[PDB]
Amino acid sequence: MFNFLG
Amino acid sequence: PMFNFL
Amino acid sequence: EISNAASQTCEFIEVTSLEIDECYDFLEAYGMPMPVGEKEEDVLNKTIELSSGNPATLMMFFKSCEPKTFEKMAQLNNKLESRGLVGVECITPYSYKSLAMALQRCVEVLSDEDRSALAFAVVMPPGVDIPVKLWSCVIPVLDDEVADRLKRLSKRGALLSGKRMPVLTFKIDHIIHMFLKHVVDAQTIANGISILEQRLLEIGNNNETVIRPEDFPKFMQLHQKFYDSLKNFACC
Amino acid sequence: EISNAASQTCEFIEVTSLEIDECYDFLEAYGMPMPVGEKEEDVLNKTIELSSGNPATLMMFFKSCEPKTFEKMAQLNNKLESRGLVGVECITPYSYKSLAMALQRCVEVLSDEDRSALAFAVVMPPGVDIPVKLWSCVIPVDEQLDDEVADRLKRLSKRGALLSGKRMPVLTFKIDHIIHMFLKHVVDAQTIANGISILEQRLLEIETVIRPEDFPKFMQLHQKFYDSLKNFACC
Repeated sequence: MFNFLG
Repeated sequence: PMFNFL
Repeated sequence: EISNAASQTCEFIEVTSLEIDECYDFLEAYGMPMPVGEKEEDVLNKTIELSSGNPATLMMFFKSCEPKTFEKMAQLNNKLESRGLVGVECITPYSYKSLAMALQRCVEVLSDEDRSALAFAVVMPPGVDIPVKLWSCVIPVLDDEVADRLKRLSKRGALLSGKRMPVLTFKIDHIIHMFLKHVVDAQTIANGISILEQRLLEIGNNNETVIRPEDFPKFMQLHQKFYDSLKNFACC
Repeated sequence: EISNAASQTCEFIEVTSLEIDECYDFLEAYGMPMPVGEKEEDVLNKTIELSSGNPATLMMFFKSCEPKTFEKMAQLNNKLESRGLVGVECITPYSYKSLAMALQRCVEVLSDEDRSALAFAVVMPPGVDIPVKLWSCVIPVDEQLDDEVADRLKRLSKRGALLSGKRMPVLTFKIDHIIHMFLKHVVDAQTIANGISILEQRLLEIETVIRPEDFPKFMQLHQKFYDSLKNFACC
């Protein structure tokens, strides 16, 4: 969903 | 998870 | 293809899908009322088209048609489109609750790559004859190899449908479609749809009883109607 | 919003994005050759649009412009769309190799739902002013009045300055380009294509000019910036 939150 | 069981 | 195991007087007899008249006969046979209005003979051509000539699913249809009316029969005609084969799975003389449980296995035996090709033929049009290159867009790997896979695919459970001339084209039926609908990865539907709009436009930048011409592959938009529904399915 | 915590003399000074002219000044400031050909002032307005007025990524940009030529500068301008900020990530006076490490933090602190709204504002057109309903289509929510979208898009501009609110002519927000290409190589490759299709559904129902309500049904005006995402999510 979020590649390691960014 | 392409398809099902299988 | 198991006959290739035998080096011999192998002789073959193919059980085709029940033709439309034979379908009428099967209904007539167990007491099912035959049409009058146009959108009732159409309702039944809907059933026969949907259950692409299939004994077992026809039986599941009757067994699940409770009051016997064409009306509740059309109820089922909806249920089949918005719930796949699982809408009419029933207790039947068949060892199987539904034809999908069978095709499951039919899908398991398959070469891994053919399993892929099959898994992708969802994002096609059902009951439509389409060229090899027009398939080369969704199918993995001169892309004649697609034909080799699609041949193996019809040979091994009669899942497709080959038609040599006017042009080497294949085709996917409806039971064999709603199998794949509620069965392939919900993502992979939308992925095949997009991967198609992609190679279609790729072909775009190079510049009834009738096959689709090479001047007009660029717009699969012809089947936009059903394509819009498939799109309504995956991405929700 | 941390300022709502304090009941006191509170005064504010907002550090806006570097205006198009100050960037010129900044370029001149660290030895940058000023354009001549038309497609050179264009190369640099491309950079200023891309790095949507941002000191830090601009500095990383110079530091990464090696030969100094406008040529290798357009090289970077390429490098930025098809490799993201990682095409220009560098040792810079910034504590950070690239702006993605910063927005990282900016995105973790975010309300879970805001993390979602943000996660979806990818599937937009960048550097374009667009209506709330045009947003209500892609943005999540747990009926018929979608202002909740606006409330979220506001928190979203207030909290790391990720969006951009603009009250009139019509209540519209906007996503910049750096703040977009952050999300490009960072959100789930799927969630992009899902936002594009989930958009193509509502997409039909029945220049310095905003897109009119007679014409929302065809976002195809922004086909360019959509063909680039469809090409993207299929790789």
